[PDB]
Amino acid sequence: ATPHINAEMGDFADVVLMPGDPLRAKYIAETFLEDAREVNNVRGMLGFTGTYKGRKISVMGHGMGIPSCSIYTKELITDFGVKKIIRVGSCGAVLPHVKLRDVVIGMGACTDSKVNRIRFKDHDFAAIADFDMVRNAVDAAKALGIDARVGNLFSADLFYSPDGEMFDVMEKYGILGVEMEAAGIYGVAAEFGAKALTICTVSDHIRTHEQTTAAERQTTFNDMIKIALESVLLGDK
Amino acid sequence: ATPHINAEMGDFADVVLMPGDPLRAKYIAETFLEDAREVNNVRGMLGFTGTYKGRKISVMGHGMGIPSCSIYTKELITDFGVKKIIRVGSCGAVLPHVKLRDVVIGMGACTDSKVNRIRFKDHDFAAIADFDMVRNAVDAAKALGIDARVGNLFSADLFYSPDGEMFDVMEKYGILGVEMEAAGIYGVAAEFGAKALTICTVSDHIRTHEQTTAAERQTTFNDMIKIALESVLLGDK
Amino acid sequence: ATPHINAEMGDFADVVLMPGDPLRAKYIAETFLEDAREVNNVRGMLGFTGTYKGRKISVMGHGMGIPSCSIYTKELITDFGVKKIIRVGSCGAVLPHVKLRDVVIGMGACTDSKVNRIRFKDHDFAAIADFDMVRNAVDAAKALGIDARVGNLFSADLFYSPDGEMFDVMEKYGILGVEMEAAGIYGVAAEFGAKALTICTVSDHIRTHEQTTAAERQTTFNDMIKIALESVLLGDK
Amino acid sequence: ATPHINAEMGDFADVVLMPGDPLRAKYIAETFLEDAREVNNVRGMLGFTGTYKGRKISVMGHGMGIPSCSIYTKELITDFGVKKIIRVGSCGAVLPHVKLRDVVIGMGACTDSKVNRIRFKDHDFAAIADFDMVRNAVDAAKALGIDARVGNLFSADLFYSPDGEMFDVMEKYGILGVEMEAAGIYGVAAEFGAKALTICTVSDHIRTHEQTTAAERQTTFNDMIKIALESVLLGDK
Amino acid sequence: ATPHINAEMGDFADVVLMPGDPLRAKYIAETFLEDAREVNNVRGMLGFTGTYKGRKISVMGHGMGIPSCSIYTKELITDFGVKKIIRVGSCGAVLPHVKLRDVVIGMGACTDSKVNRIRFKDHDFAAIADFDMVRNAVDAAKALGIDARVGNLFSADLFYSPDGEMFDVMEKYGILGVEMEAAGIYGVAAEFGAKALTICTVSDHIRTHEQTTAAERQTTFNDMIKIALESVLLGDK
Amino acid sequence: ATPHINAEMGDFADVVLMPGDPLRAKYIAETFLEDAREVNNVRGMLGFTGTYKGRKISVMGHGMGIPSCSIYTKELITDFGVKKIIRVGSCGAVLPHVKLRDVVIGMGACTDSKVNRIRFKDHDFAAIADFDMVRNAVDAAKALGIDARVGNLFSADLFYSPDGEMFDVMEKYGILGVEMEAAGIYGVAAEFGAKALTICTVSDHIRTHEQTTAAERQTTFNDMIKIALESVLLGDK
Ligand SMILES: Nc1ncnc2c1ncn2[C@@H]1O[C@H](CO)[C@@H](O)[C@@H]1O
Ligand SMILES: Nc1ncnc2c1ncn2[C@@H]1O[C@H](CO)[C@@H](O)[C@@H]1O
Ligand SMILES: Nc1ncnc2c1ncn2[C@@H]1O[C@H](CO)[C@@H](O)[C@@H]1O
Ligand SMILES: Nc1ncnc2c1ncn2[C@@H]1O[C@H](CO)[C@@H](O)[C@@H]1O
Ligand SMILES: Nc1ncnc2c1ncn2[C@@H]1O[C@H](CO)[C@@H](O)[C@@H]1O
Ligand SMILES: Nc1ncnc2c1ncn2[C@@H]1O[C@H](CO)[C@@H](O)[C@@H]1O
Repeated sequence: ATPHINAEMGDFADVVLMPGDPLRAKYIAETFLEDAREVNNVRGMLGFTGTYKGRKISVMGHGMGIPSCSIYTKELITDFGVKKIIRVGSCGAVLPHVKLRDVVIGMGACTDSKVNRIRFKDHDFAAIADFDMVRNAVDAAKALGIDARVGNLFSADLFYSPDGEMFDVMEKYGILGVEMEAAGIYGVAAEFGAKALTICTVSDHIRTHEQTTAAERQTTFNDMIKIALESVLLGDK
Repeated sequence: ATPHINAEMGDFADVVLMPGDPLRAKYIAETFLEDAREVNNVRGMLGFTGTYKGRKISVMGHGMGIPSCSIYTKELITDFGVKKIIRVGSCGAVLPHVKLRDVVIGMGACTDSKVNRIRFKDHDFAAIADFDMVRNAVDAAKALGIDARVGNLFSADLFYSPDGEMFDVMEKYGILGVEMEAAGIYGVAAEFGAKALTICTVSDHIRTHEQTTAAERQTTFNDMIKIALESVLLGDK
Repeated sequence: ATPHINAEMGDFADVVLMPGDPLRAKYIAETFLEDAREVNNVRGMLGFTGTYKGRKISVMGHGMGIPSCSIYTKELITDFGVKKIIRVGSCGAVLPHVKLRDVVIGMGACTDSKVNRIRFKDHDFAAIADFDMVRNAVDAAKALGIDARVGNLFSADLFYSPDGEMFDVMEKYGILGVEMEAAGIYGVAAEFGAKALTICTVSDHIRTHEQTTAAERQTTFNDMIKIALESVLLGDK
Repeated sequence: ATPHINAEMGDFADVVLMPGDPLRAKYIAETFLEDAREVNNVRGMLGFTGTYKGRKISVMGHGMGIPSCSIYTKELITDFGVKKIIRVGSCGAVLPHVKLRDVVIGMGACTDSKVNRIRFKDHDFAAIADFDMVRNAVDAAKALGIDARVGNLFSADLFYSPDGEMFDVMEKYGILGVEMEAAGIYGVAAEFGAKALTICTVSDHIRTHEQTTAAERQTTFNDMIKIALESVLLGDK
Repeated sequence: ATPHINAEMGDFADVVLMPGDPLRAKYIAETFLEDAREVNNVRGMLGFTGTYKGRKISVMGHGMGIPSCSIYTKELITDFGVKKIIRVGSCGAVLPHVKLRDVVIGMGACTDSKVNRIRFKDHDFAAIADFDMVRNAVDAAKALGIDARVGNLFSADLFYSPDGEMFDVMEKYGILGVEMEAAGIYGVAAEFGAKALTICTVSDHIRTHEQTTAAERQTTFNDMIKIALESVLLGDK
Repeated sequence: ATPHINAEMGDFADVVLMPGDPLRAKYIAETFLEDAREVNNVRGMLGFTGTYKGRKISVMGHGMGIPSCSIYTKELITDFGVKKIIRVGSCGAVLPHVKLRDVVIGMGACTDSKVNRIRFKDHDFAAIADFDMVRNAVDAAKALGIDARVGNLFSADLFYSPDGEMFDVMEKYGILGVEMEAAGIYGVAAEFGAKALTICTVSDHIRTHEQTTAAERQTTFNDMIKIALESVLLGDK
């Protein structure tokens, strides 16, 4: 057991899907995993392990922010033998042509956090995902007939930022989605020797202030999960 | 309701106690509040409202990290009329003369996060607590026969730091305890015109190592909460 | 015996009052101290030691700016056994409700200087005063029927700043007064393990030029010194 | 004609391969392009246009360093209709398992340059290549039976760096190759709206101080060019 | 008429000599100037104006540190029509070949202060002297049969720095002397369009403590003042 | 031979003139040197050696940008015995009173590059030229009846800057011309113990726009070279 996870080596699969919301992790287990059993509940951060088409798989929430997901991903990698981490969350769009419920794959992640500068002697560390995992997700999406843009995400420390002008800068440089974890998870993956990928579905528009509605939320969220789970199967082949 | 809190104005008291763990919020409401009702459960971040010696009081978790607690504290202050936030948590010690089960009060909070620089034109913003709240807590602690240390806390972004040299630095400049939120909460308090205070009990000595949990540890955690609750009453007069 | 102070261990009391203007040191010694004797003249920075109601106290100017006061406070602390430093000066206000002649106490001090970043591995060090000293000052003021605000000060490196926009920022974050030393003194105190406090009287409003009589100004200054001196006696009990 | 390129719209193909050495560009034209004609010689930065299997293609050197390649890539994109840029250069390895003449594909590029911070309001911009171009190069390499690692490169401003310790940091974070342009080219691509990719062949080892030798240089360099040219054909399909 | 100088336009010459120690201003006026008259006494920073071989010249101390001298130089330039400022002080050496009592002329000044970054949008501003003033000083020294080195000075914010390693760096880059004002004065001169120069005599070797007689020290000081004064006359021709 | 220069000790004079364009190096050798032989052609960066009025002199291009010229100048200094480097190039003007065809001498060079901060512990290193070389050039220019301006240059990393606001800044602080190398060369000179100087002719006014090239422009370029060559002879005596 680690400081934030009460479990033993073997309780988690070698691949773990992670939404920020622990309640969403429970939903994923009940909706997609077979023989799903709870493996963690410390601080209410629910974690589950089961199978998807005979493949052992785990799912656990990671909380909001780089500092929170950094704790959980690190402990999984160093004390539970987890080799691949797939964040499955929501994000805000800054580009006019990016629509609600769109699916985005972060090959890279920009950030205003200082964590990677602390790791990289104050220089620029390009926080990137594992290439094979990115390609697996693209193919899986293709097979499901679901569209998906591949590019840069922006991991923000402040959901309520006092610098609205920065959104113009994000847009100018082609940021596909604004979330709060990618850059940190990618930094941990590199520091502790594992592989990671972040997939998001546009839950709202930063400008239009339009947000998730109706039952489009479930279908779309379920599509993201399908892509993630299926992408792992391609990875195993 | 707000993006992360599904409740309405009036559901929260004008003073909120905030542990990092949602389950601790439930433990506090159950142990110290009378007629307590759950007022939020979004993302499992349980919030409650009840009364302490006739005084209307609320308690809700804030998750781990500056980005997390910044979201909740901001929503409380701007949408639920909250005027005071009192974080009640745990910290690691750096100073040798600081023993286990000591109660620490953060008059100020250092940090390796970039949020306050983003707010303050890249200069040094001294993240501090509200003076009257610090005095109220010091006075409540004395009335309970408990001696509290008042000084600087260090709010870290990485629980698992790559550095290590930074701890010699914290010790050299007198940091009393290391946690992950005070600096963020104090920044939010200043930005939106509210009042905040952070109180912590030493859970372990990053020096002599070994934490604390048992009868004596649990007794000290309860003293911290009584100090927080009693300080509110002093403030009311 | 020291590069900027020609005196020996024992010539200074363990408590020193420090105005910015050297001329004020002699005024304080003649007006408030008994049996005063000169203890320093190097570079014209006159120092005196005497007693106030029986308590041994010293007074000496520190010069304008962080670099200057950093030199004097360090030498006093490391070579003359000084335990407490109380800076007594003037400041400019940016908040509308802060009036001319108001007495301000800096529990913390923000700054655009780099000295603390150089000390704290380029992270954010919260430059704070000693809490007991702050409370002693507040109570001494109350006993003298004087109103005193406690909060953040801003220590500027440039009296004539090219960045006019920074004052709006200071106002937005509740800065009480603008001066040029606090954050530097607090940094030295933390570095060499001593205690410090900065008390200031509002000499001007950086937006609405006001007017004061020469007599009103001497009265306010004498009030600040009385607060400082009486606060020391409170700290002794 | 632009300040550094004497040519007119239409003289360059929509895709341009770029080695740092202009003499190498001439070699590529003579060895791989048909009906190759010189289109630029200003400052000796040779540029050529011809066909590869009926596909119109250009090749021009870009000089050494981010400031130099930034000039040329920008002018090609804004005044010559160039849509894809493929840098084909050499790099130094820092990882023990990365061998001489190995082929590396930079999906991302870290850097110690300040150019991207100047563009991204002093935050972290993840300098990444175009995903489709990366995948095209991987497939092309596969078809040719040539191996190729996909990952992060490090664009250095100083070939002769006074900070040797940084190489330990690069190695720790999995940097595949050390060159001097990738991060800048990726920044320009994003700023002016085009697509780019950097491919390198390990010409030496930073540690072992071993470098290119025998005729392995030509064969290996010719393999890189084959991958680049063929990857474009896949892109057109 | 100015916040730190109680005088009117015309009271100061268009050329001002400035020592750090206020006491030196009166010494220079009595020892080198004719028909001197006092023109300032605020805060004990005594100012004088007289003539040297017919030329009108003023002398006044500037206090220790960049913040202090920045205030005085700015006011003199913007409100008293001062065209040239010559700082005359002491410094510590880090280079072995730089001997005690050596006369050093700072053509440029490095610094660990943030004032120039605040002025120059966080980029590197090369704080330099006026070239003619530098050459005038060199020639005046030669005519007086005195040896003078011209190069870089380092303006420190902290006389007592916690970073001992920085002196090795200064030595490696050829720093001639360490003081605490040059870069600040040069910054002010550039900001308000005036000319400046800093001349210093080596008072100590920050590595090999030496010894000097009180008489040798007065001789060197008088030599520096003669160089400064004669350099002004050369500049007039 | 070195990594970028295929020559042997003795092939270069102890003084090298360096234009940015390789073709200009050929133009200079052909126009001003007698018995000139080509000594390098690696990457097309032509270098030559010959004599001027009996004095052994070399001239070689350095490419565009700090990273480029840093490579060549370092190799020359450490492997070919070069003791002086004189950059002879073009710059854009910012100050209105600075006209076309003016000869500018960079006593110092500001920059937006990070190379000197990397060398100088992240502090401000004042990149300056060698005093005697500046004086030699000023004296040679006078003997030729040419009036040269001596001051600060600004070495930019981006020829096509995203900012734009920075030019108002350069103008405000008196920058004489904008180029892309001086700061890098001065940093290399300090790091390896050599001497350097940069001379430029204004090719255009970033203000009034419109460059200069024709008889009068070419005459001024030749004057700069004569100034450089004649300054070497003065230095020899
Ligand atoms: N505009 C926005 N800015 C930052 N994060 C945003 C967001 N919209 C959705 N998110 C996603 O949900 C969480 C917080 O609501 C975050 O963890 C996650 O990024
Ligand atoms: N050494 C340490 N570093 C960082 N956070 C520490 C800590 N010791 C306790 N904490 C406290 O508990 C949470 C994470 O365990 C954090 O929310 C909170 O700060
Ligand atoms: N508006 C203002 N800005 C900065 N400093 C101010 C000030 N008003 C008074 N001061 C006080 O006097 C000194 C410098 O004038 C400083 O030491 C001290 O803060
Ligand atoms: N160790 C090293 N550090 C930096 N750049 C290196 C290199 N080895 C090869 N290069 C490649 O060739 C050019 C300079 O020789 C550079 O343009 C390119 O990066
Ligand atoms: N080693 C040293 N470091 C810093 N400043 C030094 C010094 N030796 C003399 N000084 C001179 O006296 C003042 C402060 O002592 C400074 O104004 C001035 O530079
Ligand atoms: N406005 C400007 N910005 C940057 N560099 C400038 C320039 N005007 C001329 N240059 C000079 O010519 C080269 C690039 O054209 C550069 O090497 C050299 O600096």
